[PDB]
Amino acid sequence: AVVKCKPTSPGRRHVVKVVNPELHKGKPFAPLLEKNSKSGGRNNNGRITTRHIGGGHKQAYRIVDFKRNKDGIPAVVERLEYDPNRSANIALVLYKDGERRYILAPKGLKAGDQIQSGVDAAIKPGNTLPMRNIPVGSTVHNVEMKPGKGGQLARSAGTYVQIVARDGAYVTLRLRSGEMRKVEADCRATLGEVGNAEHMLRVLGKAGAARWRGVRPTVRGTAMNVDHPHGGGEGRNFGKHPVTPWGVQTKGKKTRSNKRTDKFIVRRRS
RNA sequence: AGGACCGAACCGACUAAUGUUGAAAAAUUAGCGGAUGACUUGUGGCUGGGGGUGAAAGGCCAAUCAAACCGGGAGAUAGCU
RNA sequence: GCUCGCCGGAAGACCAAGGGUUCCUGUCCAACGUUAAUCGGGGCAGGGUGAGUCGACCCCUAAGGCGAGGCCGAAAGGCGUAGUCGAUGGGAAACAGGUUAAUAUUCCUGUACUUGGUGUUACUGCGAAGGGGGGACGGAGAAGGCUAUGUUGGCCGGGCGACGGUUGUCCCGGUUUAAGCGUGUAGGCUGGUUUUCCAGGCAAAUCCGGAAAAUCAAGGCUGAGGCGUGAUGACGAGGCACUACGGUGCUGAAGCAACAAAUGCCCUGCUUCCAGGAAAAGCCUCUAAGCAUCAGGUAACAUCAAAUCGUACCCCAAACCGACACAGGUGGUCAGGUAGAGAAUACCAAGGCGCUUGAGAGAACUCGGGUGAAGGAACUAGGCAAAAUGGUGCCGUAACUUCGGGAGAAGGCACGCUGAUAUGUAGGUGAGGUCCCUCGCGGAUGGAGCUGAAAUCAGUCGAAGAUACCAGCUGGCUGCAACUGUUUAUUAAAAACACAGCACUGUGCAAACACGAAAGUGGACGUAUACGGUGUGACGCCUGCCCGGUGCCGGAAGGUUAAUU
RNA sequence: AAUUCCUUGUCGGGUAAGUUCCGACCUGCACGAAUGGCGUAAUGAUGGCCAGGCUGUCUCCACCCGAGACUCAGUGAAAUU
RNA sequence: CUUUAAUGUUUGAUGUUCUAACGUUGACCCGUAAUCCGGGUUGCGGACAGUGUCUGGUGGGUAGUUUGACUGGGGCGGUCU
Repeated sequence: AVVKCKPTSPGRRHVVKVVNPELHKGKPFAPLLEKNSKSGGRNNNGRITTRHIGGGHKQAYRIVDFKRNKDGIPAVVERLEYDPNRSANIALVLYKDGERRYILAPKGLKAGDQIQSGVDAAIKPGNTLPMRNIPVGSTVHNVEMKPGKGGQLARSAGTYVQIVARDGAYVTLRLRSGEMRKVEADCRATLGEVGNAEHMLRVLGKAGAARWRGVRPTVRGTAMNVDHPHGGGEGRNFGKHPVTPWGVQTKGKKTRSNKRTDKFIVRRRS
């Protein structure tokens, strides 16, 4: 649920939290944990490639199963867990054979609900089936772009795509971006929407809340001297076209220079 | 509970006086600010010069920065002293 | 040597880093020491650093580095796999006492302990570069139970006072004792046991995980401290003999209890929160390939081994970094007494210093301070500076407000000492004894003794009772920015920079973008409720007109238009 | 007005006297709505202004305690020329 | 030799389809106790993509340079035969 704190201090007036008691108040499954060392926006050379990344709270990586290739085996949801590596929560599931795994938490899933993957699975939220069997006009998430590699689309808090058409070995989809894409009609997708919808209603409330996530402060560029096109000037001049560093527009200019796929796109967006 | 309050350590450096061939190539004294946090700190590590890093001042990069230092081209050129 | 003064959360003590003989002894005073110098971190010579348990080395690994082949690249070379290095992390074991001019948890004494090798005996399913477990981990907060430690009493020993009094409810001192072993408590977690079954744990598995039944609820694990042992010992205030007053042998009394009590231990705990909290090995198990009157495994005993390097000394400083014996800078550990909320502050203990030029005089003027008649900001760019306020408790507290605040608003009263209430109360602590008992480090009862506020009443001294150090000036109008924060190390801390929040825009993932001749890496082990860029900058009421120009996003009828032909 | 040249704009408030400050007027030299506009509690070593209190800031300095200055002994610089 | 059709070949454009180059930062296998790499199998793409040479456009993102003289100081202005 959404809760607004009280203004007992400057830094707590506009802060808003997303309270969810269903989350497990304990440690996660260690066998499914992995080190995740922070980078700082730097690469193998040691140079900052992506700015505004630094510090933050330590984090462990939860091995999530985006493929769902354990077909023909029911699995029950044990508990919902908080995942820092992503916006959405995860669910610890237990298969009949004794195997445990992490998955994305659908909209209205709970602990004790049963799910299954494959072609003969039931059409219910949480189940995973190839889109060749998913009815048209339905809603799915964690979509695969190439069969066998794992879900890549609709993985965020409250995201979902909609199957709108199916002609042959391909199926057309409208993504949360509004793009009308089509993929092969053999990619696995999971029914339902990822449930953390109220995640967007959050309000950090203070600067330190952005630093906990690893986001470093962002300096504009208008007051930036030899270091940026907008540069400087006596006062607040800014008498040039908006432009990135390295000299690119950033206020309308499109930068998609792929030309390789150019077949799966139909209604790019807007 | 709190980028909450007062206030030592700790990190800072707003004012004043001294000092200005100083005790000190930026400090001392009396006060001052923050002090559970975007805190502070130890050890080690990465980022290299038209490049790095930069809560951005053209700031910092070994008392040196509107392009570091050493060496070399090099006895640069100097219609000027 | 007798006094004086200073530090005493250090100006004391123990270390790392760093330095590298500055340590000790003797000797010398040319130079060095901001003076002299018999002295010295100076010169010369000699002497000094003793480890199975401390540390390094070693085993393991993080960031990261190198990187067989390999991918890439004009050469140089770059990235990176397998792997190998890499602590600031993890991983076996020693305490006390004594001793040297200089070393010791290293030597001596006493008591112990760990990991291994070999051998003997006995019982035996052993085996990994694999699987599983464990190792293994955050912040804040809350108490409770303990100890270090301290205070008092008691006991022991000594003492009866340079000046009035001081054989007593007087004074001084001491009252210490370890790891280990044995008990396994306060308290913490956990439901256990047996059999069957299984798409899982890369193959297997008795192990892990999972499923299904039965049978019991007490089973285990962890765990400070305490007690006992260690210890008929040691140390011991002090004496007896030598005593070159430099010390050595021997002897050596009491060696108890209560109260208070940590930031330390129980605690890697418990509760709670979101920002969701390393890895690997050692260790405990599981089997596979394979080996079985073998080999190996387990227990006991005996025996052997545990090498190598470091250890001196300074280490908030005269020995490190600062050109100096430089008001500087430098990380960790120990943390006494009185008052106190306190590691503040004042005065002291232990302990260590008086800061390497002195003497004398007592002008101007400067520096650092104290006081001040009457006035009280008239000073001045400006109340700069200085003065002033300053505490606990009670009462009381405005506009405005985002209802949290404003607010310690402002403002007013009371504070000492003695006695009594109460020969020291409320409270805390908790003995003996008694009762019970699964007979224990138990529970109940018991209230001794110890400790001990705050308040009231009366009385009393002083000019002054928050008497010292310590310790908010306050209020009113208003500009800028919301706020906490950040910045020109070394003249600018701000109205600038960040900021949460808003918006535009790009990006469908081999994403955009960025670093890179490239490979590739980051973005991200993320996937549009995401990422990047730009501008604005909490919140509230809002954000109007203009697309001619520039730019961006689209489109087409035609025109013009490169190489090429 | 952090924007106003003319300018110490004009009126009023506060003061014995106010180029500053506060509040209104609009004639906006040359505000203006995310290079955001108008307000805004709270905060500020922020800017400006007025009070109470307090004082050697001053009227107007005087005295005193200490370190230098001065003298004696010892050691023994510098800029400049 | 003036003329035009169904053909054959010729080459030109467009479109569809295919697979064999090429791609695969898809899946499985081996080297191999290796998310690299390579090989093999398969699938999806597929003569597109991407690369090389040439070429037009864009291009302060980054460089190399220029930006006159006289002048009752210089600049503005004016002037230069």
